[PDB]
Amino acid sequence: HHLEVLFQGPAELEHLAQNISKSHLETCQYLREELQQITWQTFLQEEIENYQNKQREVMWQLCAIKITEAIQYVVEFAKRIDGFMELCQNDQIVLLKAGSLEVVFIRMCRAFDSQNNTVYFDGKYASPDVFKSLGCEDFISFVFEFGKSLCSMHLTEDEIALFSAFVLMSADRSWLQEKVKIEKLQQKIQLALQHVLQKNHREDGILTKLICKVSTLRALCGRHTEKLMAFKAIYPDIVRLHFPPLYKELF
Ligand SMILES: CC(C)CCC[C@@H](C)[C@H]1CC[C@H]2[C@@H]3CC=C4C[C@@H](O)CC[C@]4(C)[C@H]3CC[C@]12C
Repeated sequence: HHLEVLFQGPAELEHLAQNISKSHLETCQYLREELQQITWQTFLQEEIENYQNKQREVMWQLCAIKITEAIQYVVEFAKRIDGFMELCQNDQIVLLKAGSLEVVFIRMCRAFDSQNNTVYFDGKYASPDVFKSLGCEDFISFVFEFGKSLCSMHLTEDEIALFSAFVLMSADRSWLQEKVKIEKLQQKIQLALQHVLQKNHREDGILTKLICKVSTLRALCGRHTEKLMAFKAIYPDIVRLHFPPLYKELF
């Protein structure tokens, strides 16, 4: 009893860390190790040429399909975050609309080869050149730069899990009803994230460097929306008839 009391604090942090870490583990398609083992499998020059030969709307539709697949996993992750299912549906939707793609871009660092500037896409590791047909060179550059930036931190799976849960449970999203409840949940997550970070590298104070990225994510995801809207303006029927419904619902 007395021992249990002496441990209650750190125990709680560890319990929350382990819970989120498990949820992350169980909602990623591949193990970190599996992705790392195949970074050499880049697209062949002919394959790259084939993607570049695709028409803008074709490449867009493909990217939307693949993003949506990743988002599905993120939705499963969200469902497992304690507190998330207790929120009103309105807030669950607001949080997912804003944060699902943020988590996708965080998860990207696991499937990103920083040394070679490539990302796991459609079966193999893709350089920026693979995405030329989108007509979004600056955005693609931004994505890969973010990949490199986040990779530079050498985040563990648990760190990614907790950081993902942190940006998802953001109390400052527009239009939230239960801001105070969400804020309290995020605070608890931040403490567990800090707990997990200084367990590996008390060499620095990277928590702030991590939270610094929070702003970049928002900008990156903001750009994605802006571009999707411009694309939709030009190809309304492609979006209506050929884009994944979940993607349309979210964005
Ligand atoms: C204008 C928009 C649609 C262009 C988006 C193009 C690129 C950046 C998108 C298309 C498909 C996306 C990938 C789809 C699936 C995954 C698997 C997930 O476990 C980590 C992120 C990762 C690897 C995504 C990273 C970003 C990605 C490669």
